[PDB]
Amino acid sequence: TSLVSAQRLGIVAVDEAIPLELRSRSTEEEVDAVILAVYRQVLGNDHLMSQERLTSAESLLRGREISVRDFVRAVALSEVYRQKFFHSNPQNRFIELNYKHLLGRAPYDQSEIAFHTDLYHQGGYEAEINSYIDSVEYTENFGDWVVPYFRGFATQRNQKTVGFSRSFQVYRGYATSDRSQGNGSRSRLTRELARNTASPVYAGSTAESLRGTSAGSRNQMYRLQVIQGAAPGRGTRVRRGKAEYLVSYDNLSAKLQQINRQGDTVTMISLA
Amino acid sequence: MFDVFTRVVSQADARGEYLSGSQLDALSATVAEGNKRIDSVNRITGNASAIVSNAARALFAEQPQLIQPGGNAYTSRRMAACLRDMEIILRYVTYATFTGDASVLEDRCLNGLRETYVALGVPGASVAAGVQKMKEAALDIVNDPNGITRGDCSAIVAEIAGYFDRAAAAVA
Amino acid sequence: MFDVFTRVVSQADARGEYLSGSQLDALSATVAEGNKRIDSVNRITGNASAIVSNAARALFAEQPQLIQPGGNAYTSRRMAACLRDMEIILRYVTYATFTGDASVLEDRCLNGLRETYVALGVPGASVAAGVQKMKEAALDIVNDPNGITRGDCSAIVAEIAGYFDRAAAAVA
Amino acid sequence: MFDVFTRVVSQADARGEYLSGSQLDALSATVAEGNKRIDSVNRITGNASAIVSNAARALFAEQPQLIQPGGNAYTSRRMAACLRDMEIILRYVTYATFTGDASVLEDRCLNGLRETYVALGVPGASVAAGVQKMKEAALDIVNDPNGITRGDCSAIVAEIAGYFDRAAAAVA
Amino acid sequence: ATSSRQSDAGNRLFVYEVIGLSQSTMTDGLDYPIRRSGSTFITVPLKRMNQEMRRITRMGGKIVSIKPLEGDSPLPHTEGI
Amino acid sequence: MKTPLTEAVSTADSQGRFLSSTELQIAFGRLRQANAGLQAAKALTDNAQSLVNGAAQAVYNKFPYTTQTQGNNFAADQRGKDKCARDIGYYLRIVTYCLVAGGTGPLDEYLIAGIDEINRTFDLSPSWYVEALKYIKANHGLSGDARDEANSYLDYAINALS
Amino acid sequence: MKTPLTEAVSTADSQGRFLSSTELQIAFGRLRQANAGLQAAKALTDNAQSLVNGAAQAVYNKFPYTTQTQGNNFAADQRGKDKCARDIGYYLRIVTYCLVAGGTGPLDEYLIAGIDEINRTFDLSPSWYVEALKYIKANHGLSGDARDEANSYLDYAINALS
Amino acid sequence: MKTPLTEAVSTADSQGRFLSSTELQIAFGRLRQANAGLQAAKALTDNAQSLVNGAAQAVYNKFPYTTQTQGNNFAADQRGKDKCARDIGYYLRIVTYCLVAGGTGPLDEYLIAGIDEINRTFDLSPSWYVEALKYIKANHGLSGDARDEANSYLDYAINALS
Amino acid sequence: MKTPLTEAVSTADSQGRFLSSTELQIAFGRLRQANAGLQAAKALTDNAQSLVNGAAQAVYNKFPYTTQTQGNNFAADQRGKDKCARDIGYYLRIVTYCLVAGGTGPLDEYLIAGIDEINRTFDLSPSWYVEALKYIKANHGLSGDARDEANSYLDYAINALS
Ligand SMILES: *[C@H](C)[C@H]1/C(=C/c2[nH]c(/C=C3N=C(/C=C4\NC(=O)C(CC)=C4C)C(C)=C\3CCC(=O)O)c(CCC(=O)O)c2C)NC(=O)[C@@H]1C
Ligand SMILES: *[C@H](C)[C@H]1/C(=C/c2[nH]c(/C=C3N=C(/C=C4\NC(=O)C(CC)=C4C)C(C)=C\3CCC(=O)O)c(CCC(=O)O)c2C)NC(=O)[C@@H]1C
Ligand SMILES: *[C@H](C)[C@H]1/C(=C/c2[nH]c(/C=C3N=C(/C=C4\NC(=O)C(CC)=C4C)C(C)=C\3CCC(=O)O)c(CCC(=O)O)c2C)NC(=O)[C@@H]1C
Ligand SMILES: *[C@H](C)[C@H]1/C(=C/c2[nH]c(/C=C3N=C(/C=C4\NC(=O)C(CC)=C4C)C(C)=C\3CCC(=O)O)c(CCC(=O)O)c2C)NC(=O)[C@@H]1C
Ligand SMILES: *[C@H](C)[C@H]1/C(=C/c2[nH]c(/C=C3N=C(/C=C4\NC(=O)C(CC)=C4C)C(C)=C\3CCC(=O)O)c(CCC(=O)O)c2C)NC(=O)[C@@H]1C
Ligand SMILES: CCC1=C(C)/C(=C/C2=NC(=C\c3[nH]c(/C=C4\NC(=O)[C@H](C)[C@H]4CC)c(C)c3CCC(=O)O)/C(CCC(=O)O)=C2C)NC1=O
Ligand SMILES: CCC1=C(C)/C(=C/C2=NC(=C\c3[nH]c(/C=C4\NC(=O)[C@H](C)[C@H]4CC)c(C)c3CCC(=O)O)/C(CCC(=O)O)=C2C)NC1=O
Ligand SMILES: CCC1=C(C)/C(=C/C2=NC(=C\c3[nH]c(/C=C4\NC(=O)[C@H](C)[C@H]4CC)c(C)c3CCC(=O)O)/C(CCC(=O)O)=C2C)NC1=O
Ligand SMILES: CCC1=C(C)/C(=C/C2=NC(=C\c3[nH]c(/C=C4\NC(=O)[C@H](C)[C@H]4CC)c(C)c3CCC(=O)O)/C(CCC(=O)O)=C2C)NC1=O
Ligand SMILES: CCC1=C(C)/C(=C/C2=NC(=C\c3[nH]c(/C=C4\NC(=O)[C@H](C)[C@H]4CC)c(C)c3CCC(=O)O)/C(CCC(=O)O)=C2C)NC1=O
Repeated sequence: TSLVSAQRLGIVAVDEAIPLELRSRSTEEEVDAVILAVYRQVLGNDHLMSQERLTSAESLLRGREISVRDFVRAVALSEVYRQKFFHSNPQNRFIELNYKHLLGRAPYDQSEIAFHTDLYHQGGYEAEINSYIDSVEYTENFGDWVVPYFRGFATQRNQKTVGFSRSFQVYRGYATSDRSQGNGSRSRLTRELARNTASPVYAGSTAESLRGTSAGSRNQMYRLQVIQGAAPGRGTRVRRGKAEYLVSYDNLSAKLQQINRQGDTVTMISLA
Repeated sequence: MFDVFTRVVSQADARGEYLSGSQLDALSATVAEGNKRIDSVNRITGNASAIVSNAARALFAEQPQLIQPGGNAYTSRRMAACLRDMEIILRYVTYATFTGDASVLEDRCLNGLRETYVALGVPGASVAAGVQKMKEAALDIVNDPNGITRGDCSAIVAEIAGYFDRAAAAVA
Repeated sequence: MFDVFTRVVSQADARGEYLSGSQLDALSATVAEGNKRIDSVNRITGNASAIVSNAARALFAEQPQLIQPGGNAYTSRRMAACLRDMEIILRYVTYATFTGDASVLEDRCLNGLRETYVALGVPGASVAAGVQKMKEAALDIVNDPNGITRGDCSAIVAEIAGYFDRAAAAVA
Repeated sequence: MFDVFTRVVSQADARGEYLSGSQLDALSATVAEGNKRIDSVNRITGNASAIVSNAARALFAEQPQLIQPGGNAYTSRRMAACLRDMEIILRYVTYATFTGDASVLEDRCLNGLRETYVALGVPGASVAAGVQKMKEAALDIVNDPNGITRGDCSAIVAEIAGYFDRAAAAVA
Repeated sequence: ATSSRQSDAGNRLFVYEVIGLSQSTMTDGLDYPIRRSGSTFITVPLKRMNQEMRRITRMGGKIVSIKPLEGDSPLPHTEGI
Repeated sequence: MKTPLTEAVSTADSQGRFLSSTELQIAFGRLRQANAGLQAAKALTDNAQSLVNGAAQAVYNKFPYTTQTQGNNFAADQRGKDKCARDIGYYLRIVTYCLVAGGTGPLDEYLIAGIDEINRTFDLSPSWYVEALKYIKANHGLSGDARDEANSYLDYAINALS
Repeated sequence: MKTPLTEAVSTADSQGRFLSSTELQIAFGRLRQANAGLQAAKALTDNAQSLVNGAAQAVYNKFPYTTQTQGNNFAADQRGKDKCARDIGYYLRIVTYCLVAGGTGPLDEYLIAGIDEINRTFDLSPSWYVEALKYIKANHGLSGDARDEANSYLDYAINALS
Repeated sequence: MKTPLTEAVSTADSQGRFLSSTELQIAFGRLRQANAGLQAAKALTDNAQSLVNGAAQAVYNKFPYTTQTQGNNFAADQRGKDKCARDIGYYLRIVTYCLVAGGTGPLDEYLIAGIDEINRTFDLSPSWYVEALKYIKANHGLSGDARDEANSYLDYAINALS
Repeated sequence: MKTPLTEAVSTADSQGRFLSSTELQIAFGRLRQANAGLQAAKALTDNAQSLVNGAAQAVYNKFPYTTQTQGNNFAADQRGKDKCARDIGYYLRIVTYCLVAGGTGPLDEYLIAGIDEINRTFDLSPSWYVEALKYIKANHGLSGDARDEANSYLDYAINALS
């Protein structure tokens, strides 16, 4: 995207990112840069120690025996990827992680998730990982020699418009990763991917709201995406099923009590 | 995604019985309207670039703040993306006209377009105005009786207009 | 992921203290019951398809609303999804029995499964009823006295029932 | 790939009969050799870094033209790759010792290593000499008299020496 | 799309030699420039052979020779050195 | 769910271009097939109960062990017979949906995908459904374009099961 | 290239499946459009030299600066007019090729893909070719089924250049 | 070819590290179970012909329709009975291979992978092979650690076919 | 953390399949090793303070320059000796955790991964910790399977540091 949009959305560095291509007869610096870019993007900007750095497939690239795609496949098929993204994660989260790392994309629809879940159940993790690298989208986007990169913030030929809004729910920032505490993360897309809708983006400076004199003692606002239903008491007429609440710190516990007493479910709470 | 046949197939399979005779007669009427539908798709496809260029010219004529330095349509990248957005919206309107169902238009183009345009800074009212201008351009080239055999075409024109206000209501 | 040993290791390392004698003795008792644990894992693995098919037959016998067109388990694709969900839940219950800790079953299978079933429209109550009847069948085949040496097995049966109960409770 | 069991399994399936009595007796003989095999694997794994370092040191002592400014093992990068290659050869010989069949050693490490070394300009004779030095260190640490219960362990030592001999023959 | 996968024998490696990789409406989809069209050597396992053949075929590449390796390692490729 | 209009729009979106005369030709073929498809779906709708009962009876005639041997997967009792009649009604109903739609997309989304673990899990032999679909071949009474369009969907489910 | 038969086979290969009745409907639409496309291509072949000369004259009338201003990209000399007639001959021949094929495949393979580098590198204004294709739209002489197929390709290259 | 030694080496190769004591314990379990696997394979080799003939007779008893109904997939003739005996011999031989190996790797590489295409293309009901494996599970006569290993491969092929 | 049970579950989960006899043998070897490993961890827990103090003293004997030469990374003052005793206590505690878990997973996920950056950044020589682990190999006082499993963990951290 352009400068004014990406400055608000915090995706400036993704837009000024050049796809690294390992040309033939490349210098050791170029092979090292390709290996580092693969470890940053395929392993999701994790702090990768040298004890799990996969020296064999690194030498196979240095050797030019495998292509960049092979290296990406080798990295995604390794136990570093299994420990970081597969074993402690649920299937929805793991499929989203595969899309973000291997294809540089958010998933578009629920039948893609169903296809990848069915392929996992029919052929194992290795088969599932291969699905992404040996896809038409990977070959077209990166092919054999280009390091994969995030393409969800740009206009793609076969892409869904909801993919751009879901890319912010998948890509949290430049100085972020896909590791959580205990290495078990829940998916942020299961509410919308199953229902074929979108959420507001609210990424970085987009999430902010005007405070004024309404912010309370702490000059900060809290942003609540809540799915609202009809109250059993029917005291107040509910006008929309999905509702936005901007509430202060001094009323945040009270507002959570209000939403919980109304039976409404909280889907998102952020700063504003 | 669905078309006019697979949509009725979808809720017939959801309620789990065969299609009624009224549904088959309605689909036969859709098949009868199909030649007019293909004519409408052909003419909007044939004048798509003229529609996009004229609608962009008019939209940035009565909204001069968008092309103005600092505006959303200012800079070659943002203007190229805006003309591309108009072309894609027209493309998915032709897709939904072709299928007879707005499943492709809602599911792959209009889903998340309001949230995308809020995130980017794209004014949805201006895009809705451009989509409206594309609606009168497409309905004037569809309802042009020159170079085509005459007939009643109010149903396909109403369907194209419904897809166009569907596109206009999904950005603002 | 964690098993019965590495959960103890992680809990000790968070405090940074060596293992006590009684906690090592509890691990030794776990090692002594490990043979019975492997036997129960082997029995549920060898009767996995029978357990899944019989519990599916019972579940769709008592709940015809999943059978009728429009039901979540209607359509070969969705019924295959229900069957793989049953084999998946049985597989992760056997993994949790094998490890001695429910870390793989909670983190890998049941994490976000309730909101997934809510968002897809999967009735989690019916899946929980299927999990309960898989529990009843699997505890029948584990507690079968034929073809095995005699012994008290109430601890590993209670552990398997706990994994099945936390599988049914994390779904509905 | 194959181990001591699945190689006989694959040969018996390719000939299409059951395993004979002599094949099961030889497999039982390797089962009796298994504890010796696990001890050999454990010792080689426990002293692998010392084996690689001492063999590389003696290799560069005997052939100083390798680490000379302009030699193949000159420049941290290439020397580090040479130490890495020593680790890969020793690791796959340890794998072949563990399985009881060398199929992992050729099919994952030795197939095409000679053509790779003559493509890179790597002198395969020096690599074979380093593999010989690793072999000598490995059979001195496996056949160490003290620190383990005594036994006639000549068969596993001869099999390890055969693995190192085919590792040296596949680079020279 | 194969029964070879989830098998040790499906890790048998081969080398495809393909020629004639050029831009075409089938190649118009690609987002990256292709730099060589003379003789491209790709190492492919047995399980992945169906995918590779279709991919090479879809782009219009012509397969000239497929060399077996009798190994899981891509070491006898020796083309990029 | 594939259909001439739907995959025409899907592939035109795959190259990301407007609907050229290729897709218009696809829609013209859909229009010339669709009247015969709707007539075939109507005829199968009126004859559906007799066709399903006759197909179930033909399966019971060629496979009498289904009506004799005890088992959950067999039609020896009334429960298995209602399950078999419901299955044949499903096969005929998604065949009529394919005649309405103009492609094998309803078979793909509703019937073909996952039917192999359906048959493996519940011990159902696919040859029973093959014989039922061949009865629907032999006794639907259509002629002309409606017969050949219906027989495409029948034989597609035949080739998936066998 | 973009042709209903080749796109149908490419789609069925993309799902890796046999040709269902959907592809048969695609070929039915190709067959019913193909005779009209062939007679349209025959009429354009028979009127090709007159149409090319008239389109060149229409461009020289609407854009007279290409006739008097000196330059390699202009038609000031006989060489520039020969290149302009050759360009319009290529345009008309590819339009006949698209009429024969039944899709914009010849336009994509031969003309549409890469024409932007032609117009930028050799300083050719695309509006000249757009007005030439408007002349071909105005005076090809076809009627009904034939002209709507030919105007699809003429508008396809007009919308690509603009 | 999954096997404790082969998965130990494949996994440690996937991390690319030397064989820690985890792999040594994998080998210790393999070596303690390997003896019982070897006499289980020896006993099944000794009883192979009787087990294959009894399993074929048990399949023909539970499924008599294979013996009177004609067809390629059925065992009405001597060719079908020879094919069924060869199939059951293949199943028992690969179970002995799994007993020798110590895992379901021989079953995975030789029998389990692609068996759905066998049972679908050649119209072979997998319940026949399931009941053959149940006869081998009921009349092999092993005990102790040998029977627990041998039944585990028999139910695994049963679980794969059902 | 890697462990025979966790790696068995991880391999079966990545294969998407139930626990066959291979993983059961892996657990059998874990059960064979586990009592000796737990008793070895108990003995090292009982002798931990003597082993840590003796290892710090042995490092001060073989590397005396850490005791006289001033610096943040050395043990010249009481703070450096306390940090060295803390480091050796960490090494022995993670060794006891490896003996409890029955694999090098506590060493990998607690100590081995990233230790080169700690040694390079804080200017700690890995030879000091190697000599401390050699002292622990010298005087842990275990016998049989207890000393074999412990010295594997001791050498695993030795090979990772050297
Ligand atoms: C050190 C003074 C404190 C500390 C740090 C600590 N950080 C992490 C993990 C991560 N840190 C980052 C940050 C970045 N990654 C980047 O690429 C960039 C440049 C844009 C930044 C700023 C990230 C992404 C991670 C997670 C991924 C990874 O580990 O690589 C940890 C690890 C936490 C864990 O449990 O795994 C730690 C410990 N911790 C402290 O106590 C100090 C106050
Ligand atoms: C002048 C040399 C000749 C000329 C020019 C002319 N230009 C336009 C229209 C547009 N020009 C631009 C260019 C830019 N917009 C940008 O944001 C930037 C970067 C800062 C550039 C370079 C754009 C976007 C338009 C269209 C949108 C708009 O109207 O602003 C026109 C009008 C075209 C129309 O159809 O309305 C004209 C006439 N015309 C000449 O004859 C000169 C020789
Ligand atoms: C009839 C030809 C023979 C027969 C049939 C029989 N079928 C079942 C059970 C099931 N059949 C299906 C099939 C479908 N479900 C679908 O949603 C669709 C697409 C719309 C199809 C084709 C399914 C899912 C089941 C199982 C779930 C259920 O019970 O509904 C049975 C019962 C098996 C059991 O164990 O309970 C039977 C008996 N049996 C015969 O003998 C005939 C020759
Ligand atoms: C059967 C008892 C019930 C039932 C099930 C049902 N489930 C789904 C869909 C999904 N189930 C999962 C769960 C998992 N897949 C995995 O791989 C793992 C870990 C290995 C888990 C925990 C997922 C992720 C999905 C979505 C992906 C997919 O669709 O396959 C459905 C499909 C619903 C739909 O049509 O979208 C169904 C029907 N349904 C019932 O009615 C029974 C109570
Ligand atoms: C000097 C400050 C201290 C010292 C040094 C010492 N170094 C080595 C051995 C090696 N040094 C290198 C370094 C390089 N090799 C390169 O190609 C390059 C880039 C051009 C560098 C920087 C290497 C590779 C070795 C080992 C191979 C070899 O012997 O050449 C030793 C010998 C170690 C041994 O075990 O044989 C020594 C002693 N030692 C000191 O005490 C000084 C304080
Ligand atoms: C599958 C397991 C595997 C193997 C077996 C392997 C071997 C291997 N060794 C290589 C290089 C190398 N190997 C050496 C080794 C040496 N030079 C000497 O003089 C000594 C005789 C010897 C060490 C004793 C050197 C110097 C290079 C670098 C060649 C160069 O870059 O010029 C390369 C080229 C890529 C790289 O530089 O890392 C490969 C692929 N890589 C793998 O992944
Ligand atoms: C599913 C099909 C599809 C749609 C619908 C789509 C929309 C879309 N429009 C975008 C941008 C944009 N769209 C516009 C459009 C306009 N600005 C204006 O002032 C006008 C009112 C208007 C034109 C009429 C602009 C200016 C941008 C760029 C914003 C920026 O980078 O700063 C972007 C951001 C990524 C990019 O720049 O490519 C997307 C994804 N993309 C798609 O793939
Ligand atoms: C591949 C390119 C191609 C196309 C697109 C095409 C369309 C097409 N449109 C038709 C009819 C028609 N088209 C229209 C359309 C209209 N009538 C009007 O006065 C309105 C201005 C307008 C609505 C936009 C009508 C009314 C008919 C006759 C009714 C019908 O056939 O459905 C016919 C029937 C044959 C004929 O009478 O001309 C065809 C074949 N044929 C081709 O070969
Ligand atoms: C690789 C396949 C394989 C397996 C799975 C296996 C399991 C196995 N289970 C055992 C014991 C046992 N298994 C049980 C289990 C039970 N007792 C009961 O009455 C309950 C019905 C049931 C709980 C499900 C008991 C009580 C023991 C003896 C106590 C013990 O050894 O832990 C033993 C000890 C040897 C013996 O006495 O038989 C083994 C080896 N051995 C193998 O080779
Ligand atoms: C998990 C780590 C671990 C390992 C690796 C292990 C190995 C191991 N090696 C053994 C025996 C043995 N190991 C050897 C080996 C040798 N004898 C020699 O003099 C040669 C120098 C050398 C060949 C390298 C012999 C001869 C035996 C006794 C015979 C046998 O048990 O097979 C035994 C039997 C118990 C004993 O007597 O010590 C075990 C358990 N136990 C463990 O807990």
